[PDB]
Amino acid sequence: QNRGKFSDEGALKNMFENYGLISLKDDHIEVKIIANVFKQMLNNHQFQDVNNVVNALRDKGFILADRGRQTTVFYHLKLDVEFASILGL
Amino acid sequence: TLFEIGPFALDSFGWKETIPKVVRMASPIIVNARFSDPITGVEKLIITNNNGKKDIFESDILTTRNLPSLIKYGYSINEKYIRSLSYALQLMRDRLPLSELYEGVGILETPFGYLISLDKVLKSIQFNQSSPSYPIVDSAYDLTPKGTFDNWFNMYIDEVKGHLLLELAVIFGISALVTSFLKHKHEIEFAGILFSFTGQSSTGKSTAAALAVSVAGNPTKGNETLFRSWNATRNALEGYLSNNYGIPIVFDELSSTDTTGLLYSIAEGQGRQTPKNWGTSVISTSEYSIFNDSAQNDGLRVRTIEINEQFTTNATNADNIKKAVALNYGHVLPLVAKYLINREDEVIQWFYKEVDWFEAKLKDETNNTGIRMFKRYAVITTSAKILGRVLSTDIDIANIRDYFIDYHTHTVSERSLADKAIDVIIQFVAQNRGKFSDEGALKNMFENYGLISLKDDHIEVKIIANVFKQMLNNHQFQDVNNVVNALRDKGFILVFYHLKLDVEFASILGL
Amino acid sequence: TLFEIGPFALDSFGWKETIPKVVRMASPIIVNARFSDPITGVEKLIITNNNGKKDIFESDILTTRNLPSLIKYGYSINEKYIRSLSYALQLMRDRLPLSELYEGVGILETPFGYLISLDKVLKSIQFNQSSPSYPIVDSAYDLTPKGTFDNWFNMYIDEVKGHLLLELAVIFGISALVTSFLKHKHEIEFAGILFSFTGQSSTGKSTAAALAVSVAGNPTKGNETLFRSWNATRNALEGYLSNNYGIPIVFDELSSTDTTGLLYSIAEGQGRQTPKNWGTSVISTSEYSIFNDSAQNDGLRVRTIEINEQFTTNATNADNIKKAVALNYGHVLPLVAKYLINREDEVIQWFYKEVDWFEAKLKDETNNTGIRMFKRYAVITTSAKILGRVLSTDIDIANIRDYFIDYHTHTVSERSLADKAIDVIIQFVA
Ligand SMILES: Nc1ncnc2c1ncn2[C@@H]1O[C@H](COP(=O)(O)OP(=O)(O)NP(=O)(O)O)[C@@H](O)[C@H]1O
Ligand SMILES: Nc1ncnc2c1ncn2[C@@H]1O[C@H](COP(=O)(O)OP(=O)(O)NP(=O)(O)O)[C@@H](O)[C@H]1O
Ligand SMILES: [Mg+2]
Ligand SMILES: [Mg+2]
Repeated sequence: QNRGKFSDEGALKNMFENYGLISLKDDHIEVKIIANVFKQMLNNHQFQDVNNVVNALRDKGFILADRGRQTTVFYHLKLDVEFASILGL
Repeated sequence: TLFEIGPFALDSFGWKETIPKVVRMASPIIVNARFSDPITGVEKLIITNNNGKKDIFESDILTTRNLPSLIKYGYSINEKYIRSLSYALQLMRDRLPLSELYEGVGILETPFGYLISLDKVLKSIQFNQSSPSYPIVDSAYDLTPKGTFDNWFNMYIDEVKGHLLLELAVIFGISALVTSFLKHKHEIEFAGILFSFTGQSSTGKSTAAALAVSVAGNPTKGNETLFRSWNATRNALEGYLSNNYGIPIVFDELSSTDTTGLLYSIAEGQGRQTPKNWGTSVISTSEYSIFNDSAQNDGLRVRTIEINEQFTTNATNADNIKKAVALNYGHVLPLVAKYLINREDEVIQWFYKEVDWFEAKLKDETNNTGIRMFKRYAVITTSAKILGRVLSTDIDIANIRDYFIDYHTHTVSERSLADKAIDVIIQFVAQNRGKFSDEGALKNMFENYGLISLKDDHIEVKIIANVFKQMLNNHQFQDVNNVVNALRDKGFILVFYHLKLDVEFASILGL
Repeated sequence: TLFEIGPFALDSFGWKETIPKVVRMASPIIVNARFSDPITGVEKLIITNNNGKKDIFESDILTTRNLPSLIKYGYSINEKYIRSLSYALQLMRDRLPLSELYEGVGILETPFGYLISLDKVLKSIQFNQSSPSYPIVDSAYDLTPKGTFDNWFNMYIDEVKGHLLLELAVIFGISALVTSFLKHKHEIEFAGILFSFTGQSSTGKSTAAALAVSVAGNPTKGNETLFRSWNATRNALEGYLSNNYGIPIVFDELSSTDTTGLLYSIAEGQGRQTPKNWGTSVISTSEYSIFNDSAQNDGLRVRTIEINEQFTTNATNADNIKKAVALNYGHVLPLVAKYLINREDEVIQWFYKEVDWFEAKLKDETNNTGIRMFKRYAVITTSAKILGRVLSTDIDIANIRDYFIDYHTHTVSERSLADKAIDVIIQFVA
C-alpha cells in the first residue's frame, strides 16, 4: 500500500515521507522499515505491544538474527521473493 | 453472673433488670473493648456474645434508635426495655479502659514500636516489651492458611527450585513485607515496588503471579483474596490496597481494565480526597507492556520493574503450580514475619551487604535514576536470602544478583531521556528527510523542518525549535527543557537546535 | 458538684435530676464555650468531659433528636431523660458568655489585631492587649512537633547549610507565614507564591519539598500532613488549603494529577461557588514544567517561581534529609512566628531594605510585570534573614539576592509577550 515511500537505491529520497528501503534479494526481499513507522503501523492495526510481535516475528525468521533494532534505526524484514513483480522490483 | 451495675445484670443467659419483678432484656451482649479516633473523636466498640462472635461498631450502636439493629447480627432484644438496655451497655463500656485500634495488614506503625499484622498478629521485641495490653487489629483480608506448608514446599522443590524466574516470583511476594519493614526502619525511603509480569500469552504469568501471593494468602479469584483483576474503578483498586503495608496483591490482565498516573499512584501509598494510604508491592500481568501508552518519564521506569520472560517451562509446570497454590497457601510469610522480628539487625546488615555489592558492581552509573535502583535490587536479593533460610533450601544468590545486573545494563538506555530522545530524532530526520535542505536555504515549498549538513565525523542537523517541540509531544515526552538539557549533557546539542548525529548515517540520508 | 440549676445537677460522676427521688441521666457532659456565626446565625459549642475531651458541635446537638448521638463520641446518656438532659445543657450554655471562634492556620485576622495559629496559638502584642478572652481556634492540621529541634538543626548543618537551593527550600517554607504576615500589614498585596520544583527524576525535589515543610509539621505521607499529592479533584485540593494563611504544603508529582486555570487559583485564595479562602505558599514537584500546557500569559509567570535545578548534591544527601525530617519536624516555624510577633517593625524595615535593594539593582526593567517580581524576591530574602537569626546560623544573603537577580535576568524574555512572540514568528516564517 505504501510502496511509494520505500526507496530502492539505498537512500531515503522520498521528498514527502519515508518509511524505509526495499531491495530484491536472492529468494527473499529485504524490506528495511523505520522503527517508529513500524510501531505506528502496529498500533493502527490494533496490535498493542511491539516487542511481542517483533520476537514472535524473529522466531519464524521474519526479522533476522542480530541485524536490526530488536527486543533485547530500521527493522530488517525478509519477505517472500515472488512478491517482487507487484512490488515493482 | 458475668456483669452487674445498679439494677442491671448480665449472666450467661442474658441481660436483666430488677424492680419492685425481674425481667429479661436481651441475649448475652458483651462489650470487650472501646477505641477513640483522635481527629474524628468518634468512638468504636467490640461487641460480642459467649459463642465467640466478634464485630466492631461505632458507639452510636448503643443509642435506642440503633441498638435493635444488633438483631441483624444475631442477638436477641426485647424492645420494651431498649432504653435501659442502651444505658446498661453504655455503663459497661464506661468501666472499660481506652484501647487503641490499629487497622491494616503488613507492618503496622505503633508509638510503642511496630506490629506485623497477617492473619494472627505478630508483636515485635520493641512492642512486646513496651505495651501493657493485647493489641487489637482489623484483619483486613482472608490470609487464613489452607492445606499444608509441606505441600506448598513440595511443589516448590518440584516445580520452582532451579527456575530463576519462578523463584523471583516467590521472592517478590515476601519482599513486600521485607521492603515495608526496611522503610519502617528508614533504611530505604521507597515503600514498595510495582512488579509487572508481561510477555506473550500462555507463559505462566498469571501462574507465577499466584505463586507469588500464595506466600500469605488465597491466590485464587474469590471473595477476599490476593488474586484480582484490573476490572474496576480507581476508586476500588486503591480501595482494596488501603491499609496494606506488606501483603502482595495481583492485578491480572490489563486488557480487562493512558496509564501514566496510575503507575505512579501504586509506588506511593497515596489515595484520593482522609486518604487511603498503603505501602506494599503489587504484581501486574499483561500481554502488553505498562510503559506502553505511558509518558516517556524516568520516574516511571524507576518505581517499576517489568519482567518480559517466560516463567514456566512447560504447560504442565504451570498447571501443576496453579493447583498446588489453590489448595495450599499462607504458610511462608508468617515465617518471614517471625524471621524479620527475631533477626532484625541481621537482616539490616544483610541488606547493607547487598546494597554495597550492587553499588560496587555498578560504579559506572552516573545517571541518578540508575543509582536509585540499587537499593531496590538489594531488597530483592536480601528477600531471597530470607526465603532461603526460611524454607531451609539452597537458593543461588549469584544468579539473582547477576539477573539484575543484567536487567540494569539492558535498561540503562531507558532511564536516560537523552538516549530515548536522540532515538526518535534520528528516525524523525530519516522519515522526514524530505523537509531538511542541504544548501543552507529552507527551500521546501510545502514545509521546512530544518537544514542538514555532512560534517567531519558528524552530521549537523539544524532543526526548527517548534518542530522539535511538536515531535516530542507526539512521542509522549512531556517537557522540552528536560530533553534538551539531557541531550546537551552527552554532547548531542532563536530558531534551531543544533544536533550532531553519527556520521555513517550519511549514506541513507543522501548526504 | 460542678454545676446546678433547678433540679438538674452536674457532679464529677455525671448529670442528675430530682423530684418529689434522684436519678442519674448522663455521663459528665460540659459546655465550655459557644460561638455565633454572623451571616449564618448558627451557634456552635465546645462539648467536653472531665478527661480533656474536646469537640465542636453545632448547637442543634442539644435537641432531643440529636443529643443521643453524643454516645458516638464516648459519652453516656439515659434516654429515659433526654428531654430534661437537653434542657439542662441548654440552661448551662445560657450562663456562658458569647465567645468568638477564629478558624484556620497561619495568620488569623481579628478585630483586636492578629493571631498566629500553628499547633499552639500565639497572641500578638496588639491582640494580647485589647480583648478579655482566651482565643479559641480550630487547629486545622497536625503540625505537632516530633523529635527534637536539635536533630533537625544537625541535619541542617550537615546536609543543608552551604547549599543554596536546599537553603531556599527552608526559606520558602517559612516564607509562607512571612509573606502572609506582610500582606496582613499591607506591605505587599499578593498573599503568597506558588513554588514549583522541576527538573529530571531523582534530583532531590520531593526531598527539598519535605525539607521545606518540616518547618511547620509532618513532611511525610499520612493522615493530616503537609506532604500531599495532586491525586484528587480540584474540589479537595482547594479544600485542604481552606483557612490556611501561612503553612506551606506540598503537592507531589503532577504526573499523578492544560493547567493555566489551576495555577492562578493557587496564587489567589479563591475557591469555587461560600468559598474556601486561603493565602499561603505551596510547593509543587514534577518531572515536567507547569508552564508546559499553559497559556502564553505574563500574569502566569509572575505569581509562580519555578526552580529547574538539582537540589541535593548526591544520593545520600537526599536520603539523610528525608530521614531527618520524617523523624524531626515542626520546630522552626514556631520560632519564626515568635520572631514576627516580637520584632514586627524590625522585619518590616528589613523588608523595605530588601525591596529598595532589588529596585536599585534592577532599575532598567521597564516591563511592568518584571517590577512586580521585586517585592516577591524581597519577601524571600527577608525570610532568609529571619531564618538566619532564628537558627542562630550564618546564611549568605548575598548569594540568595544574586541567585534571584540571576533568576530575573534569565527569565526576562519570558515576561515579555513580544520576545516570546517574535520567537514563534521567526520559526513560523522559516
Ligand atoms: N510454559 C508454557 N508452555 C506452554 N503452555 C503454557 C506454558 N505456561 C502456561 N501454559 C498454558 O497456558 C495456560 C494458562 O497459563 P497462564 O499462567 O495463565 O499464562 P498466561 O500468560 O497468564 N495466559 P494469558 O493470561 O492469556 O496471558 C496453562 O493452563 C497452559 O495450558
Ligand atoms: N542528587 C542526587 N543524585 C543522585 N541520586 C539522587 C539524588 N537525589 C536523590 N537521588 C535518588 O533519588 C531518590 C529519591 O529522589 P527524590 O528526592 O524523590 O527526587 P525526585 O525528583 O522527587 N525523584 P522523582 O519523583 O522521580 O522526580 C533517593 O533515594 C536517591 O536514590
Ligand atoms: Mg493470565
Ligand atoms: Mg519525587
